[PDB]
Amino acid sequence: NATQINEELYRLLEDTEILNQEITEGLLKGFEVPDAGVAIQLSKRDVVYPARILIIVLSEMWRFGLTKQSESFLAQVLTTIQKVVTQLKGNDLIPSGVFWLANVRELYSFVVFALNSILTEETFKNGMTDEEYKEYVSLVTELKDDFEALSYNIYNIWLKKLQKQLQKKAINAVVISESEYTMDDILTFFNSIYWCMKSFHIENEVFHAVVTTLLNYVDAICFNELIMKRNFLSWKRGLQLNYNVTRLEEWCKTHGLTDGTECLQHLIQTAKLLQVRKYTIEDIDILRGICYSLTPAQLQKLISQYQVADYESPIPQEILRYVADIVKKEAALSSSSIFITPETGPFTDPFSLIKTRKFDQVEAYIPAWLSLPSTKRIVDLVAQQVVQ
Amino acid sequence: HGFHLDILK
Repeated sequence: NATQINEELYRLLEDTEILNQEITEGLLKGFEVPDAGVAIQLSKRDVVYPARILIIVLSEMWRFGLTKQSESFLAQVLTTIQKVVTQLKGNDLIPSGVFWLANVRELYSFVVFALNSILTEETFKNGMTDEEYKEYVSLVTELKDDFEALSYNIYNIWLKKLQKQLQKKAINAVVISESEYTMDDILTFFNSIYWCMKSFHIENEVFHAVVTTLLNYVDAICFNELIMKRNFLSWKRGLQLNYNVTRLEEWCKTHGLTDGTECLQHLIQTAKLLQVRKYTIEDIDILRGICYSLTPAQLQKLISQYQVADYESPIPQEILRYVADIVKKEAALSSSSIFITPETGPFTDPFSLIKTRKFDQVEAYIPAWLSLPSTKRIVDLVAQQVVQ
Repeated sequence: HGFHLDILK
């Protein structure tokens, strides 16, 4: 029976015209991201299930020496996976994006395991031609580079898209909102990201990396809106701003993030400036110390646009002259903008800074709701063969 | 000859 079993596998694998059609349409594009909440609990088997499938298929293609097929098979997988991430828009941006980051990482872990195996284990080098060995080692290595170049790509594509969703909500909910977007919408945006990376068994270093990136962006785009705002920067406004940023701080605190304050300093020190005393020269000196992230050209621009209330007394010309006096000295040392250039990419892939998932044997599994005739037949065949 | 890995349970 083992003869007939192996024979059926070959015919299924050799025809990468049917298989490429099933994978791309049914598995990669026909992907169904499970509910991204810890209402229901997801095991790893339900998160990286397409990756586990693509591994089994690729493993058999490598076992029957179908190098010609496995090459064209994966060369479409990469193109299709990246095609999906780029086409991601709307309410699926966060859960689907994370979903593929987990799979690409799962796929990348296997190729690392394969390449590490073929170079360390001699049974491979001893059991094949010097030509064949130099072909596989070059085949798997090229594949590994393509996979880390895929994770790096789909991360930036996804992260640049996250920043686009924020900017629509971030500015209006931080600069304008006062306790049409609110801080509740912003914190909901982060709650979504948090729950996704927890439900999909994502390493918490990636979660730290994503939030850190987004926080510095919100810090930048909101500050650049404030420093151009005129007849707007009042004491009451500065107090309202501090509360909004406080809610962001308290969210980071309660969600395993300790560097959130460091990412929001430009907003924090802006709020502090709009509240602290600015009457005498003595006050400005203390102000320069508190606002250590700001520059004299920024302090001058922020102070001069301060909204003095009906009752409040304006800032003396003696102070303004003293501030501009400091700006004079600062500019001479550099022998020059007031805005903060937001980090819009390219970004370093956080997954590339964590050890690859130590690959262990995979359970032959495929969801019942999926409709992949040839692909399922393969997995079922290897299951019987393993027992034999 | 091929390239055989042991990856299933």
